[PDB]
Amino acid sequence: TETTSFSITKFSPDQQNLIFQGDGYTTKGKLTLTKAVKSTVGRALYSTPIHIWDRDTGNVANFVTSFTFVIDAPSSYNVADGFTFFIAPVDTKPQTGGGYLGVFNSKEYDKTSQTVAVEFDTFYNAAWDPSNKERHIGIDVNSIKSVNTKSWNLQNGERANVVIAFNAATNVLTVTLTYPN
Amino acid sequence: TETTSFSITKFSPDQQNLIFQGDGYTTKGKLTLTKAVKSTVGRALYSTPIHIWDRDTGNVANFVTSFTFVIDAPSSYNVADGFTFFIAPVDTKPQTGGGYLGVFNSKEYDKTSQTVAVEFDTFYNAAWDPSNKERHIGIDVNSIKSVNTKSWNLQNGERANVVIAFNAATNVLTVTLTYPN
Amino acid sequence: VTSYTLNEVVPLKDVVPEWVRIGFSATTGAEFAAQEVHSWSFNSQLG
Amino acid sequence: VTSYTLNEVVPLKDVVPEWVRIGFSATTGAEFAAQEVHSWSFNSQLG
Ligand SMILES: [Ca+2]
Ligand SMILES: [Ca+2]
Ligand SMILES: [Mn+2]
Ligand SMILES: [Mn+2]
Repeated sequence: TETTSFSITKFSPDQQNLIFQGDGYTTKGKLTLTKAVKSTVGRALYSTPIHIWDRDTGNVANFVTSFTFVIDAPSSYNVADGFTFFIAPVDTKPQTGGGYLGVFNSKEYDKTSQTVAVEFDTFYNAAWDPSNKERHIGIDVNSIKSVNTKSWNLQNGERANVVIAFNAATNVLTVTLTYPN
Repeated sequence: TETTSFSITKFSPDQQNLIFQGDGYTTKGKLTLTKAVKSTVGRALYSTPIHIWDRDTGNVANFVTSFTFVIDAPSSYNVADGFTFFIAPVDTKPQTGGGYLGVFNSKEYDKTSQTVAVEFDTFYNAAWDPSNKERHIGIDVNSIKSVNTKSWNLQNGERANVVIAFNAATNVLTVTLTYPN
Repeated sequence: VTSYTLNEVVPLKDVVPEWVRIGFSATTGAEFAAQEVHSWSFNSQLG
Repeated sequence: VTSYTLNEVVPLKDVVPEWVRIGFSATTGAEFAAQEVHSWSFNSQLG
């Protein structure tokens, strides 16, 4: 058995248990991935490596993460590119920016990526985003083109609570996003 | 608020969330700090920095740790030097060996050490151990010379269960060691 | 209160290494916005 | 069952930095022994 838990209800300016990449930084009790500025990227990783599966026994971990986030854009017609929660190898570095969200480099299945991401995509990229052009929540496996998406209406400046759970008995990854209003 | 919690009931050969120093290594589900070999030192650190007090609020963390250890010596009259549980700065490296337990460098109070250790001392060093020459449990703050000690009868090869708790409200550190028989 | 839920089967063991790091990413392009996280909790259990 | 208990007041704020690393140490000299840990749990709460 091996378990791991953590809870941060407020970020320190010197948050030693996190790894920052791109523009990520902590400010005012909050974690800022990007400020409202053009063409930039920011990532923040929890520094402990997590034991996800055991080659030896074939066991896979059960896990759940909860977080509160905010997207603050100039207007509902001027917003891009999005935000993700992702699982990747221990030495992960930012990948392509823009519509690739700093996590993937192609819409084609890249088995070397070894990354799973839950995206909250606010900008429609014709090459791989759902046809309906709506903003959406998507589950990404080794590629920027989602294996499953759900339309989502961005509430600008509002706080969303998200819960992401993985049931190992089942292999099912569940994502719930909630707004107060 | 921040909380951190972890449990390891069996050690992996590739325990990526631990930092090993000296001869420490994992093997057979167990963490080995030293083999029964002369003049050696081993250390193992949890890799994540822990936030113990906050600058700002002046708050101090409450914490509790529990572990099972065994000391296996050739016989009851041939056993040295001991084992410790310690709290140190993030960059901590092994300090002097032998009677210093890999964590201190002197019997004089050293403010720059910034290390608190709970020792399980099996060998009487005349320069600073209790005069009774008994093996003992001790609480060490910036020095190898304990602030408080308790005689302890080593049960050679037996698994000891230890609980170390820190109550931020009273600043009281408590240590309990238990043997089955 | 407005909620959204999405489910999918993902075979973790076949896509990610035994050991991984978890984190958040965000980017902007010609169009942008600020992205920030206010709180974060996590729990996992293997075996 | 046989147990031992010890307690001491330790003003942590004045001795250790705000962020620390926790771990185990063991050494041997001319006399020696094997030192092993079989399991380890840890819980801290700041605030
Ligand atoms: Ca997009
Ligand atoms: Ca000694
Ligand atoms: Mn998308
Ligand atoms: Mn001593």
